[PDB]
Amino acid sequence: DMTCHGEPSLYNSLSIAMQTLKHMPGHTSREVLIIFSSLTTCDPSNIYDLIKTLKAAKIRVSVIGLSAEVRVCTVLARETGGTYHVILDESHYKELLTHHVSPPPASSSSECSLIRMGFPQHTIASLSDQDAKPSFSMAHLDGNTEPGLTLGGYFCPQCRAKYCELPVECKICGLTLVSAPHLARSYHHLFPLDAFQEIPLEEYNGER
Amino acid sequence: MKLNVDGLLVYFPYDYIYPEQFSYMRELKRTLDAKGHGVLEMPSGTGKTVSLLALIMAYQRAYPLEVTKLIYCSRTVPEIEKVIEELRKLLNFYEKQEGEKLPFLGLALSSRKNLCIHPEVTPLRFGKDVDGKCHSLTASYVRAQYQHDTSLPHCRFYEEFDAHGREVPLPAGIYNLDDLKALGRRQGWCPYFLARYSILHANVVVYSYHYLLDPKIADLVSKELARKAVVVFDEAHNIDNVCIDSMSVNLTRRTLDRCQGNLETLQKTVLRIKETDEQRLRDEYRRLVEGLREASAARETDAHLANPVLPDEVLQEAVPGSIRTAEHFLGFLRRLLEYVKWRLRVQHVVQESPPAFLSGLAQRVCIQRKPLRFCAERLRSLLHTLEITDLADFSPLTLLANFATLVSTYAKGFTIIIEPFDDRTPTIANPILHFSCMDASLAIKPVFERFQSVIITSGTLSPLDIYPKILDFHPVTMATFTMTLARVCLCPMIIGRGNDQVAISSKFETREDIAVIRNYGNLLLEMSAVVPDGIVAFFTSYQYMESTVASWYEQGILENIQRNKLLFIETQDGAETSVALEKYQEACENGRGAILLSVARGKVSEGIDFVHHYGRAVIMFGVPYVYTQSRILKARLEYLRDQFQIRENDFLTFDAMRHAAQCVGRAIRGKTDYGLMVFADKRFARGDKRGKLPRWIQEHLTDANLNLTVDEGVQVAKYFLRQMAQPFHREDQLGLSLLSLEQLESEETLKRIEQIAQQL
Amino acid sequence: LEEKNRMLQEDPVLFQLYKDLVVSQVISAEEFWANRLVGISAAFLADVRPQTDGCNGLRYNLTSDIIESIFRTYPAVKMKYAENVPHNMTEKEFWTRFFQSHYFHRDKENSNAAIIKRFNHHSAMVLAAGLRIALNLKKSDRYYHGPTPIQSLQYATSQDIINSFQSIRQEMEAYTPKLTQVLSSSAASSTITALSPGGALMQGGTQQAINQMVPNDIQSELKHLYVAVGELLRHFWSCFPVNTPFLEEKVVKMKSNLERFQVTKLCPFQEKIRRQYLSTNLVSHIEEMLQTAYNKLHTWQSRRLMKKT
Ligand code: SF4
Ligand SMILES: [Zn+2]
Repeated sequence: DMTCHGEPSLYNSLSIAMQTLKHMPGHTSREVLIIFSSLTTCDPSNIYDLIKTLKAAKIRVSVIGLSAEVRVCTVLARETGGTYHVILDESHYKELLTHHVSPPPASSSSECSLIRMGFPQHTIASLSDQDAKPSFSMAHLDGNTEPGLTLGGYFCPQCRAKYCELPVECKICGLTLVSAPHLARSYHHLFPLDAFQEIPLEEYNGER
Repeated sequence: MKLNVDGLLVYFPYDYIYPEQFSYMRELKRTLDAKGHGVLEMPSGTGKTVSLLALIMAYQRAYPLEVTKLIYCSRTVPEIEKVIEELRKLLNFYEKQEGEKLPFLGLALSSRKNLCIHPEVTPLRFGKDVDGKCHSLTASYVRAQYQHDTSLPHCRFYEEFDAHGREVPLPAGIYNLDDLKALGRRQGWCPYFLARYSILHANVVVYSYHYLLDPKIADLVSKELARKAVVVFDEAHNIDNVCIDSMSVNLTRRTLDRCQGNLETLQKTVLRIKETDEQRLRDEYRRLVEGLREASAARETDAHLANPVLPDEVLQEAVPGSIRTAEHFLGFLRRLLEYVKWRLRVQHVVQESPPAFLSGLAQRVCIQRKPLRFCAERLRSLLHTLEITDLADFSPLTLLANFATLVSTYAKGFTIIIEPFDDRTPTIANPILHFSCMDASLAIKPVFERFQSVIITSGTLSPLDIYPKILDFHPVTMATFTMTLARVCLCPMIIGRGNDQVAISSKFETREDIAVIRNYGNLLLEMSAVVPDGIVAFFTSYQYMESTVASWYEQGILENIQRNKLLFIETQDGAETSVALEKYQEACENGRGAILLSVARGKVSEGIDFVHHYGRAVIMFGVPYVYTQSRILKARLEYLRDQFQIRENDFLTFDAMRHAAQCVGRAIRGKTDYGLMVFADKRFARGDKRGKLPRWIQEHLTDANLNLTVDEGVQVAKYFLRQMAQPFHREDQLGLSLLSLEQLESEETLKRIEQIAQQL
Repeated sequence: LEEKNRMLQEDPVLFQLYKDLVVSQVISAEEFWANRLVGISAAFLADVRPQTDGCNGLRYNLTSDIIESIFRTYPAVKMKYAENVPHNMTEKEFWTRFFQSHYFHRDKENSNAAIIKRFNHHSAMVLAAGLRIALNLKKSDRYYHGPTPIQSLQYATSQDIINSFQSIRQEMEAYTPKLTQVLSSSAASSTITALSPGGALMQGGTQQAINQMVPNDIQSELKHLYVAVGELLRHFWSCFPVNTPFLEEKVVKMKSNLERFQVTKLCPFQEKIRRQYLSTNLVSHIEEMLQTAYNKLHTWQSRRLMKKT
C-alpha cells in the first residue's frame, strides 16, 4: 500500500548495499538483485567508480528490468558477474525469480574457509522441575512489544544466549545456530537430478 | 579462418563469416574477373569492408599485375581511421597466419591541416590559412633564397624530407595519421610531403572523395595512378551532390569587392616590381611564348594552385598575345570584373546558358572564347612569378578566374542563376551568382575511362538503374544482397495517424499545422516514456524543427518530455553541436535518457554513427523533400528530364528516400545490434514512395505496421524491445545467419548463399 | 555535547541505559560512545510550479531541496542570491522577480533559438552537476550417513535367520482374516487408561501462570538487564578470538564493566526478587551467562599463560 513517485536512485541503493556488505566476510557470497521499472535513474556521483568499487569488493549484481534492456545495467551485471534479464510477462517474471532462487556458481575468487557453527537443542524447562528458568528471547527483546517469558527454547552453547527462532545466528558471540535438517536442505543442489531420456510410448516396447 | 571462394584463398580475420559476406566476396571476384565498373548494395554493419579488403589483398597476392594499387575513396576522416585500423588488423592476421611480415604498404592521405607539424601553423583554425602559411614557409622561390640566408622563413619539416626523406622510402606496413605525424616528428619530416612521395610506393591508398573527384585536386593523386588501378567508393549515395558542389561556383557582392581590392593591390605590386626589376615580366613572356610545358613540368612543388579541370588538349595551346603582357591581363581581369558586376546589378533573377553569357560578353567586352580559355594558366603564371606568399587574400580572384575558365570551355550541363535577393530574406540586397552544374557524371567521366575498374557500394541504393543514368555509364554488375537474419533486429513502422486520428504529413502546407506538431510532441513524449535512452528524431528543415520545438515548449508537452529524458537540440554552429553530441553520448552512457533532434540534411545525418545503445530509436518526421524554391534544384530537375527522361517528382522522391535511409540505416551495426525505426508520415504509405526504400529495410517493413497510430506504435515498440532484449547466444546463429568453417564446405549452404543475392 | 544529548533523548531506553552504565560508574562515557560509533532531476523546474490556492494564495513551498537543485543547475541564481539576499532584496522578492523575469518565462526565429540555447544550457549544467570452480568430492558416503550418529544397527545370527524368514513365509502363506483377535475389552481398557488424562501417554499436564508471578515492572527491569548484559557480552565476544595485545586490555575492561554492572544493578534487582520471594529463577539465566563468560575468559587467560611457558 505504498506510494510510487519520483525516480529511482540506483547509485544510492548500491552504495548503501555495499556499505552494509562491506563488513561481511569474504567467504560469504554478496549477491544483489535489482528491480528496475523506470529506464532512467539519477546518480549524485559517477556510477562507474561505484561499479569499480563493487568489482573490487566481489559483489554479484543481477538486474531484472521491466520495460527494456539498459546498457549501463547490462554492463554492471556483466562486470559484477550477475545476469541481466528482461520481463516478458508475469509467467516470465516467475520463471526468472525461480531461476534466481538457485545459488549462482562459485567463481575462482570465491573463498574457502572452515567456518565453525553450533547446533543447540530445543531446551524445554518444566515448571514441575526446580530447574525451570523462564527468560525472554533475545530476538523478542528487539521488538517494541513486550517479549514473551518462555520457560524454555534454544540456548547458545557458546554464551548461553536464548533464542526462540532457528536458524538464527547468535547475536552475542556471532555463532551461527543451525540445525541438521537446515544443512541437508541444500543437499539436492550438491547432487542434481539429471533429465531422463524421452522415448515415445509407441517406440517403447516395455511396461505400460 | 581460411575461405575457398571460387578457388581463391581468403584469410578471414574472424572465426566466422556471414553468408552475405561470402556472396559479396563471390560477386566482387566475378566483377574483378571482368575488369569493369560494378555497383553492389550491402546492408550496413555486415562487415562488407572487411570482406572487400580481404578479397583485394588476396587478389594482389595472387596477381599483383592485375591490381597494381588499391584506391579507396571515403567521406570523413573517422571513416579513414576505421578503414586503416581494420586493414592493420587484417595485415596482422595475415602475418600471424603466414609467420612473416608481408611486403605490403598501406597509406592514408589527408590535407595539410591534418598533416602539419610546424608550431606557427598549428594554432590556425582554418585549413586555407594553414595551406597559405605552409606555402609561404615552403615556396620554391622562398626556399632558394633561404638556402643563402638561413634567417629567411622556412619549414624544416619539408626541407629535411627533400634532403633525406626522398632517398629512403617508407617500409612496408600500415600507418595512421597520428602514426604519420609521430614518424615525421621522429624524423623531422613533414608527413604530408612524405605521404605524397610514398603514394607511388604504397600498395593501398585511402583518402576522401574530394581528393580525387574534384578536378582541381584530381592531378594531385591521379598523376601517380596507372591504368590498372582499382578505385573503391563506399557510401557514395551522394556522390552526385559532391560533384555538383565541386563544379558549382558562387559569387557575392562582398566577393566582388574583395576581388577589386586584391586586383588593385596586385596592380600596385606589379608596378613596384617592374620599377624594381622589369626583367621578370620579360622572362615570363619568354616562358609563355616558348611554351607552358617548361614551367609546369619542372616545378612539382608549385601545385598549390593547380587547375587540372581543363582537358589536356587545351594545355598545349599557348596564351594569346593580346593578354600575355601582365598589364594587358590585369586590364582584361578588370574589364571582366566590371562586366560581371554590371550583369549582377540586375534587380531580378536571371537564368542564362553559358553559350548565351559568353556571346553577350563577347559582344559587350570584346572578349573571345580562346583568350578566356587560358585564364587559369595565365593567372597561375602571374601569381607564381610575383613571389606572392599570402595567397589567401587572393582567393576571390582565383575563384573568378576559375569561373571564367569554366564558362569559356564548359557549356553543356551548366546554368548561370543571378539572384539579387536571398530566398529566405528577399528584402535584403544579396546579389549572388550561381554557376550550377547539372552534369556530375563529367566529374567521374575520366575515372571510368582511365582506371581498370571502379567499385561503388552504399547502404542506400534502392534504385539500381538511376545511378547508371546519374553517372552516365553502364556498370558490369548491378546486384543487391538481401539481408538474412536469424533474429529480427529491425522493426520499421509507419505512423501516419496521430492520437486524434490526424492525417500526419510533412508537406509545407501542413508543416505549419498545429495539430501535426502536437501529434509529434505526443509521439515523442510516449517514446521517451517507453523507448530506451537512445532517441533520435530527424525533421525536414531547420526552420520547421525550430517552429515545432517552440510550439512544443509553448504547449508544455515538451516539459514532460524533458522530465522523462534529457533533451539536446543541434544548432547551425558545429562547435557547440559537437559538444551537444558529446553530452548526448555521455548521458546515454550514464543511464539517463538523452534525446537528439536533428535534420535529415544536418551534420548528424552525414558523419555521425550510432552504437547499438545509441541507435535504439530513430524517428523520421515526414519525407524530407528538398525545398523547391531553389531555382538550382528546378534547373537540375529540368536538365535531368530533358537529358534522361526522369520526372522531377520521381527524382525528389528518390533523393528524400535516400536521405531517410541514410538517417535511419546507421542505427544497426550487426546481428547483435537491434534498433527501432519509425516513419511518422502518411505519405510513406504511398506505393511509389514506399518502393524507394532499401531492399534489406523494405523486406522487413511488415504491412501490419503500415500507417499505425501512436498507441499502436508504442505497443509494437514494447513488443519488439521485450522480444529482442532477451539473452541470445551466437551458437544459435550458426547454420541460420552465421557460418563456421565446416558450414562453408556444405554445398547446400553455398546454394542458399547464391539464392540470397539477386542481380538486376 | 549537544549532539550527544540529542541521541539520548530520542531513545529513552538508551538514555536509561546510559544512566545505568555511566552515572552508576559501571562504564565511562568515552567507552560507552566508542562502541556505539541525492540525484538531480530535470523536473525541478517544470514540475515545481507557483501553487495557486482557493483565494489568491501563492503557496510557494520553497523547500531547501528545490533551492539546492536550482543552485546546482544554475550557479547564476546562487550568485544573485549571495549578492542580493538579504541586503539588496529579500528572498521572497528575489523569487518573485525570478518568476516574473524572462529567465523563468522563456516563452519567431530568435525566440526559438533562445529557447533551444536555454534547454541545451540546462541539460549541460545538469550533466555537469551529476558528476559533482568444478567440485569433485571424495567421500560421498558422508552424505548417506550425515550428522546422524552411529546407530544401533545390529546384524542377526547366521543362516538360521533365513529359516526364520522361511517360518514367517510359511506362517503367513495360509492366512485368514480375523476380527475378535484384533482387540479385547481388557486391551481397550488399558489403551483408554494410557490415553486417559494423567496417564503415561498424557505426559505432564497443566502448568503455572508465570506471567502473574512476576510483576510487569520487574519484567521490564529484567528485559533492560538482559539487553544490557547481551550488549556487553556481544562486545566481549567481538574481541574474541584475541589476536592482538589491545584485545586483551579491551576484554579486561569489558570484564570489569560486567562486574560493575552485576554489582550495581543485578544484585539490588536480585534482592528486589528476594524481598518479594519470587520462586522464578529469572536471575539464574543471567548468572549462567555471566559465569560462562567468566569461565571462557579465565580459560583463555590460562591458555595464554601456558603458551608462554
Ligand atoms: S611543411 Fe608540413 S609541417 Fe610545415 S607548414 Fe607545411 S604542412 Fe605544416
Ligand atoms: Zn552465543
